[PDB]
Amino acid sequence: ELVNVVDEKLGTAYGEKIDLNNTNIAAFIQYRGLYPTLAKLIVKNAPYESVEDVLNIPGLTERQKQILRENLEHFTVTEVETALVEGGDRYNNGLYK
Amino acid sequence: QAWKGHAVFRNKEGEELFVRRMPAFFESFPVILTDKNGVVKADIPFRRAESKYSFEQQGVTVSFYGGELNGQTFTDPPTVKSYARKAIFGEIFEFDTETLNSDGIFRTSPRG
Amino acid sequence: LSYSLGALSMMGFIATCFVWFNNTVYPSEFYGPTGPEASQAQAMTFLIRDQKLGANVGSAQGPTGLGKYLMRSPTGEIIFGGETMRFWDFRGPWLEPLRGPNGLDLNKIKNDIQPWQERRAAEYMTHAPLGSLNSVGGVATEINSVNFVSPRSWLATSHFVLAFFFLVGHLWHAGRARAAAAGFEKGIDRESEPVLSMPSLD
Amino acid sequence: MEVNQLGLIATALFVLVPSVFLIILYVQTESQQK
Amino acid sequence: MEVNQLGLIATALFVLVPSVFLIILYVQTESQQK
Amino acid sequence: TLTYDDIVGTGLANKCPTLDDTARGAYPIDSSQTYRIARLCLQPTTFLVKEEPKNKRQEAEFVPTKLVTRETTSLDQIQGELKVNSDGSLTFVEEDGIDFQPVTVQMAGGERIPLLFTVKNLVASTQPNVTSITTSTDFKGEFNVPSYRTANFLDPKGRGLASGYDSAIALPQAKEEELARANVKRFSLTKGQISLNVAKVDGRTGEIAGTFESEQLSDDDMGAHEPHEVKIQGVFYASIEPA
Amino acid sequence: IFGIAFSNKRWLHFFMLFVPVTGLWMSAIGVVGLALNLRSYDFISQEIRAAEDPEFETFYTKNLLLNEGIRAWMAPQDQPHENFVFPEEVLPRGNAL
Amino acid sequence: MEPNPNRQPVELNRTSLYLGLLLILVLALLFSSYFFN
Amino acid sequence: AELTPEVLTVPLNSEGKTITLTEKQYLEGKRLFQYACASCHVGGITKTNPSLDLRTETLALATPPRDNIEGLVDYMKNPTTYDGEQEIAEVHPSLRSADIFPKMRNLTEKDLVAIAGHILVEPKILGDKWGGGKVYY
Amino acid sequence: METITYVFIFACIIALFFFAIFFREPPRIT
Amino acid sequence: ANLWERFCNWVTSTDNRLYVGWFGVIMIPTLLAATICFVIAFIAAPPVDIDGIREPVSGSLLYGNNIITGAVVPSSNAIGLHFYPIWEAASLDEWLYNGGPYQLIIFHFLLGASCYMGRQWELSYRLGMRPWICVAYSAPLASAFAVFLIYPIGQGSFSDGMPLGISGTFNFMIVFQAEHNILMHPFHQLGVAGVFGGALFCAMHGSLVTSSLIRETTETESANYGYKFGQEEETYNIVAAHGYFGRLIFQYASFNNSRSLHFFLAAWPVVGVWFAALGISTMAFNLNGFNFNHSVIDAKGNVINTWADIINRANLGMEVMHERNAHNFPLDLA
Amino acid sequence: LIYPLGQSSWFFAPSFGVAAIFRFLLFFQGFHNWTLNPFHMMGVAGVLG
Ligand code: CLA
Ligand code: CLA
Ligand code: CLA
Ligand code: CLA
Ligand code: CLA
Ligand SMILES: CC(C)=CCC/C(C)=C/CC/C(C)=C/CC/C(C)=C/CC/C(C)=C/CC/C(C)=C/CC/C(C)=C/CC/C(C)=C/CC/C(C)=C/CC1=CC(=O)C(C)=C(C)C1=O
Ligand SMILES: CC(C)=CCC/C(C)=C/CC/C(C)=C/CC/C(C)=C/CC/C(C)=C/CC/C(C)=C/CC/C(C)=C/CC/C(C)=C/CC/C(C)=C/CC1=CC(=O)C(C)=C(C)C1=O
Ligand SMILES: CCCCCCCCCCCCCCCC(=O)OC[C@H](CO[C@@H]1O[C@H](CS(=O)(=O)O)[C@@H](O)[C@H](O)[C@H]1O)OC(=O)CCCCCCCCCCCCCCC
Ligand SMILES: CCCCCCCCCCCCCCCC(=O)OC[C@H](COP(=O)(O)OC[C@@H](O)CO)OC(=O)CCCCCCCCCCCCCCC
Ligand code: OEX
Ligand SMILES: [Ca+2]
Ligand SMILES: [Ca+2]
Ligand SMILES: [Cl-]
Ligand SMILES: [Cl-]
Ligand SMILES: [Cl-]
Repeated sequence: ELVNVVDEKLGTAYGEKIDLNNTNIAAFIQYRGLYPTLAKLIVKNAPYESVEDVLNIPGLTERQKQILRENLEHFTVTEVETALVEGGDRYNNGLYK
Repeated sequence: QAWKGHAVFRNKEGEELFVRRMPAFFESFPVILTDKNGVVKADIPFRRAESKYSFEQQGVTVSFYGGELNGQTFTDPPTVKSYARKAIFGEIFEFDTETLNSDGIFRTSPRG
Repeated sequence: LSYSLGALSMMGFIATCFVWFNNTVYPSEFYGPTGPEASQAQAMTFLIRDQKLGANVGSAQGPTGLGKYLMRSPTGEIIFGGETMRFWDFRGPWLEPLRGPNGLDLNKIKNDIQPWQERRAAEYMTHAPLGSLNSVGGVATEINSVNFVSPRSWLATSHFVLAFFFLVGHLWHAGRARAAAAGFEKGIDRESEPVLSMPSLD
Repeated sequence: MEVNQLGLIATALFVLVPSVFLIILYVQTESQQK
Repeated sequence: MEVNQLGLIATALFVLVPSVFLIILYVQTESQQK
Repeated sequence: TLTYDDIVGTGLANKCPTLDDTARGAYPIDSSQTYRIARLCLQPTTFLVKEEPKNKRQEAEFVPTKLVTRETTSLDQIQGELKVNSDGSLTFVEEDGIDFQPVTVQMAGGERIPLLFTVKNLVASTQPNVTSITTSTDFKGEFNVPSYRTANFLDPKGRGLASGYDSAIALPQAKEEELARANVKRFSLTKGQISLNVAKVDGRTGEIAGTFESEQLSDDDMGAHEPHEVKIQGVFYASIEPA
Repeated sequence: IFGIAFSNKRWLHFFMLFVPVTGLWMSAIGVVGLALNLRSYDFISQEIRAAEDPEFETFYTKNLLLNEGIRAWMAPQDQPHENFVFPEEVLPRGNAL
Repeated sequence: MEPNPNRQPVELNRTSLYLGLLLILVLALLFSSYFFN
Repeated sequence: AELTPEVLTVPLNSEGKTITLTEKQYLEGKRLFQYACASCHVGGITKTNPSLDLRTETLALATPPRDNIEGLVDYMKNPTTYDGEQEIAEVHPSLRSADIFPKMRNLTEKDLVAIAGHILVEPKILGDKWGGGKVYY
Repeated sequence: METITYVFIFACIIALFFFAIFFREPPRIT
Repeated sequence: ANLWERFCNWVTSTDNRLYVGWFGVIMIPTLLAATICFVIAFIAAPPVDIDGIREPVSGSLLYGNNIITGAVVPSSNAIGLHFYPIWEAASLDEWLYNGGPYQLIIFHFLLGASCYMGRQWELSYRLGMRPWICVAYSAPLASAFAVFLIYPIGQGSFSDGMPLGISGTFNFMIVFQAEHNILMHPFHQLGVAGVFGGALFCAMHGSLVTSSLIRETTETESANYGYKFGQEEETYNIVAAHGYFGRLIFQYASFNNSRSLHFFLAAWPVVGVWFAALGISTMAFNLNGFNFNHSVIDAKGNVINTWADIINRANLGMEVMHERNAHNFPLDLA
Repeated sequence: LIYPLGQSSWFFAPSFGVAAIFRFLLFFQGFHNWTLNPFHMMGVAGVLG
């Protein structure tokens, strides 16, 4: 029984929040302070077993940690989807305006 | 062969949604569902990366009243989508496509 | 006159190609980027953007299977990807520092791109020689806002039109010069119609 | 390919019927007295 | 019925080709000077 | 020393560097030192495709093919960590580079076989106790083979995985079931295997060259058909460095 | 030059009437069909093949993609009485553009 | 060109047309069942 | 509909203060935006980075906030990334980089205010078209 | 069968060109 | 006469059923090569990777096309403007994959058709004619150059040349509209005036000459038998024709001079089509149709759409959908 | 006349205007695939011919 994995993912938290394991990097522009500095660090250090693990990225400033804490409610994690992370698609998913 | 019954679409909040019907001009037409006031509530997206109205996100269901499917409700996105695709054509019917090796493409009537 | 019209026509078409492709005797500083240049500059711009965001631009596979940012030419040189694959023969001062023996060098791309290169690529990408007859800059579906048609477009189009009509003038005058020299430019002599003394074709 | 199975006869008669009409007329013109 | 899908054009051409040959010959005989 | 202008349009840009016949030395590995491959290059010379078994179910053979996509096949500028393991084996962990090429080869009779020729995420290891890299060293390992097309790719009827229609819109009232395999795009991810056979070593420069053989699946057209098994053979070059 | 030539001036001039006049009359017949949406829109054999075979592509299938773009992108402003609202996510687009 | 003296007119009278058409039609009527099979 | 004083009334700062631009300032703002910015920012998008637009809601969530005259005027002197983390004058037109972006050389403080006012007023007129791209053309 | 049909019609047209050129009724001045 | 002298006499002979001539010495082999390759490719060529993205497009009859869908497909975008003769490919199989037949065909064709034009001058000279029929033919010829050579040059690839096929032609037109708004370009508008007007004047001239044919026949025969090839007397009454048309409109809007009339008949379509050709050849360098997108604005600044803006929406549909897997970056710059 | 009479209303007839007529051409392409129609193709041959 054949499934479109992207459509299916839209019915998970991936369709509701920024998925630190899958979402394209431009999504971090949605919230104050995340783009591009933290966005880059998050994508680079993915995947994460839980949202809070984002706080464990090396080199972070205290300011950066606090911004991350204030924005955990906007994050989720789901299993890595090959279709969303191949092709360097997390950095450029072929969508502009 | 038979009317499947009238499809009623609902989102997770239980609001009735209405599939936008295909006008005659269009060989193909998107699948867009609105509330009773014409506000968009669900669709079948083309690009998925910034989708906000997918049937998966909105928990769209379909229940049938009358016809062969009377009393039945479907909640699985593939099936709900399938019926939404047919609802753009209006009322939904079961067809025998085997007897004539029908190809699935609309033809005009003797009126046309 | 006809010989000179032929010559000027040839020169006109050459000048058209000169201003369209050449960025040495037509410096892009003065004339704007060439069509090839601006397309390459776009690929460069987004390579820089996405690499800053953490993309590994060498290993990034595009939707077709070809590299999204970088791929090979038919002889193997590393070149920008997407539609600009056609423009891989482009050469320009802002791009060349990234070029190695085998084409675009990934280590240079990763480490050596200078802010002046980013600026130049962004400038050229956004001054591509596309625009309307009323000088609305950009693609044909772009909204009114930017008053721009590249000097390269003005100079190429004008000189193509001129070269073309000069080829026509060449044919007109060469054919007339022949006929006048032979003595039949005013029409066929009714009492000496050449075809009437020729055998039938069948 | 799943073509219309009447396309072959349709095309063949479309060519042959008028072509034959013309050949009949041509040949009987030629055979008239010079 | 599962008939041979070339039977129709085979029968049509079988009839039409030689019939047309004869019609051509007949009509150009009639048009000859008497 | 050759420049871009010397090389451009010759075909040389798709070739890996070679080492001359005198390069039969040994490159010492200090197990206290960390190492990298600064440049790994793979130049395929032959693509072989396993014929689909007629139904005899004997051994289907790998047969020759004709390359149709020109001199665009080599993997190069690849870099990664070269770990020294506790048993003295070396493990290459591919990090980055031009580590894939779409390639189309053509079978006798015309069938075209596209593949993503790749060493993406290569993890390759030598035999234990490699105190020096010599002409007896070999690397064996596996890599990832992602879908030949990525998720945005649209078929000729506009259907795709992350974009596109989800149905055959030109057949508005066809029964969907028979078309599910074409309508529902799937993204493949499989494993490949590669052997690197060192034939030449420059002890002084850290450069090695040899032959490789890799095995991987070809394109499956986003799940529309079965992939073929491909065997790729060619030459390689690598520069080892302390790092 | 060309292999054939006019030899009859009356025929030549009649033909000059016949050709453009017949052309225009033919185009009119097609438009009468279009009044009823009775189009030459598709080749059915093409569609059956392309639906089953995602590697089969012709200039015919390419032009239909263009048509689908035209329809979706122009209809809301071109047909205002329909009150079309097509969310960004439903609009047919290729990569990037 | 100088004309070819070997040319002859060709004829098919009405009776022969009728006989010929009969032959062809009856043959078709006979063979058609086998063509359709 | 008219270009009223209310349409022309935009936030001066983050502290609730507004400024009412004159019709002439609005015209100057359009002109100067076209002159210095539209090559990349036509219609409120950004050609060299479409992820970031000039929509008011987007500017509000920028760091420091850019949805007011002061924020925008400061951006034009000392542009930053969206999180305020790096200064990008070397790759983005600004007064600080007027040496490498020569069109910025003749821009006065008054000019910057006019450009800032254009960026804030235009979406009040154009709605989704501003920063919308081709979808809304 | 379709391909055969298309090529057959094309081939007839090419043959027609040959006859229309080399076996035309010759134009004659009266 | 020596052999060379004899050969020259035959080549330039006014007595050959088809004129050869020196232009013909180049035209004959080049047109034959183009024709033969085209026919074989149209029937039997395998799919071609037109857009260089390893997405082969089937053009040939045997590979699932009919007369309407079939084409010889343009060479690969990976090739661009590179010269790709058979001998540059490692094999015929590679040559075919990359669209080599397209280049072989269009280059031989353009050479051959240019020689066809020269040959028209050449024969006119041998027959003691005035020389400018070839100048009329320069209009369609220039148009062929525009779509097969100049447009590819401007855009940097023969993959953007017009395909050799009916549906491929329509593809070229639709994409051209998206990228240049050709309909809104005055040179294409002059082209339309050229061909609509050409057809109008063709029908007009046909009808007026036919209307004034001098009675030379009976009702049981074609009036065409009323004219004999080579007769000295004109076959219609131009005075009656002018008498008619001058009253249809008004006296001075009608031609009473046949030379002037026939010159007008030549000039109108030829000049219009020259502008059509120049439209394509200048949009080749992206000087595009008029752009009135959002030209009309109300007192507040609301956009008030015009028909230009509706055109724009159609163009956007074409733009976003064309070559749906070929673009990675936001702007289509060639 | 006939075209809009077969459609929903006069709205879909061509509007009398240069750009409006161009819109009508592009509408016929996107909605009717009118280039594919052999009656239009014969029209083209008669006009160009
Ligand atoms: C090589 C010739 C050439 C080129 C490339 C340019 C280029 C340019 N000019 Mg210059 N100019 C020229 C000759 C040229 N000009 C001539 C001859 C004059 C005297 C009238 C001028 C006086 C002039 C002024 C006053 C201005 C320009 C400006 C400009 C710019 C904008 C042009 C525009 O908007 O066009 C609009 C397009 C047209 C008017 C359409 C022209 C179409 C013609 C009529 C078709 C020709 C066809 C053919 C030759 C006729 C043959 C007929 C056939 C039957 C035989 C552009 C950079 C403007 C600018 O920006 O300056 C800074 C400006 O203000 N030009
Ligand atoms: C409306 C008519 C028109 C106009 C306005 C132009 C205008 C132009 N053309 Mg075009 N041209 C035309 C018609 C026209 N052309 C026609 C009908 C043809 C034949 C088809 C051409 C063929 C043509 C070609 C081939 C070229 C141009 C080019 C140009 C540009 C430069 C002209 C130049 O410098 O000449 C050259 C000047 C002369 C021949 C006069 C003598 C100049 C002397 C030698 C200069 C000495 C300078 C030196 C540094 C002195 C220093 C002293 C030292 C001791 C200190 C200019 C925009 C050029 C270009 O930009 O194309 C894109 C170019 O290459 N034209
Ligand atoms: C090769 C390019 C090409 C060519 C040669 C044609 C040719 C044609 N097209 Mg096609 N078209 C094309 C490409 C082309 N098309 C493409 C790519 C598309 C996209 C699908 C279309 C879409 C299209 C549409 C939608 C239509 C055509 C139509 C036509 C026909 C128009 C006939 C005509 O003159 O009407 C012009 C009008 C008339 C002849 C009516 C009478 C006009 C009177 C006499 C005018 C009197 C004027 C008066 C004196 C006052 C003037 C005042 C002044 C101020 C203006 C003709 C067969 C039309 C057709 O098929 O109609 C049946 C049509 O509706 N085309
Ligand atoms: C009139 C005869 C004729 C001509 C002009 C051409 C021309 C062409 N052929 Mg074709 N061909 C022909 C007959 C011809 N062919 C025949 C009979 C066959 C069957 C065997 C072929 C089979 C064939 C194949 C298989 C291919 C071609 C290809 C080509 C192209 C490149 C040729 C080349 O590289 O030569 C190089 C030669 C020169 C540069 C000549 C230089 C020597 C002279 C003496 C100097 C002066 C010439 C100079 C340029 C100026 C011209 C003079 C002018 C001013 C009057 C070109 C379009 C290739 C192709 O189409 O690529 C896409 C290709 O693959 N041809
Ligand atoms: C479309 C191209 C074209 C055509 C059809 C003509 C046609 C004509 N020319 Mg012109 N000519 C042209 C372009 C052209 N010319 C150009 C660009 C120039 C400038 C160099 C000239 C210079 C010129 C001179 C000096 C003379 C003519 C003359 C003539 C006339 C007499 C025949 C002759 O001698 O031809 C000569 C033909 C040419 C010079 C070029 C023809 C080009 C076509 C495309 C054929 C190419 C064939 C080539 C061998 C193929 C290359 C293959 C390649 C792969 C190697 C005739 C009207 C003569 C005349 O009587 O004038 C009053 C004459 O003396 N022409
Ligand atoms: C391998 C395979 C299968 C290859 C094939 C692939 C392929 C794509 C094939 C193309 C298929 C194809 C032909 C498609 C087109 C089909 C199509 C649209 C057909 C239109 C059919 C039709 C009935 C249309 C109706 C309108 C109509 C009647 C059009 C007719 C147009 C027409 C024939 C115009 C004339 C053209 C022409 C070249 C005339 C030359 C006349 C001539 C000799 C003039 C010279 C001349 C002038 C003088 O002034 C004088 C004084 C003299 C003396 C003189 O001589
Ligand atoms: C109820 C009431 C009030 C009733 C009152 C009615 C009444 C009695 C009115 C009288 C008062 C009155 C006159 C009022 C006028 C009102 C008025 C102004 C109405 C406007 C009508 C109107 C829209 C007119 C538009 C003008 C018009 C028809 C323009 C088109 C004509 C035009 C531009 C022609 C030029 C084109 C041109 C160059 C043609 C030549 C090319 C051509 C045809 C070549 C063929 C050719 C030509 C030959 O030449 C000959 C020889 C031969 C061989 C030949 O091949
Ligand atoms: C306010 C603007 C400022 C001004 C700027 C100037 C701009 C340049 C204008 C161009 C000048 C044109 C000169 C024309 C001369 C000429 O043709 O003479 C040749 C003959 C002479 O007329 C014939 O003249 C004969 C006498 S004689 O030959 O002149 O001696 C006579 O016998 C005969 O009856 C008579 O018909 O003209 C004609 O045959 C009739 C006129 C035909 C129209 C010619 C134009 C070409 C077609 C239009 C182009 C198409 C455009 C539309 C695109 C589809
Ligand atoms: C360099 C050498 C180039 C040779 C190329 C071959 C050219 C072929 C020319 C056409 C020959 C067939 C003519 C038959 C018909 C024929 O024999 O015509 C001969 C006829 C002679 O006219 P007359 O004035 O002599 O006859 C009048 C009296 O007989 C009245 O009945 O010419 C015309 O009618 C001209 C108008 C028709 C022009 C038709 C041109 C069509 C072009 C071909 C389009 C089809 C393309 C299909 C592609 C698949
Ligand atoms: O290839 Mn054919 O079309 Ca001239 O634009 Mn860019 O490239 Mn592609 O897109 Mn749009
Ligand atoms: Ca079936
Ligand atoms: Ca070894
Ligand atoms: Cl691109
Ligand atoms: Cl957004
Ligand atoms: Cl396309």
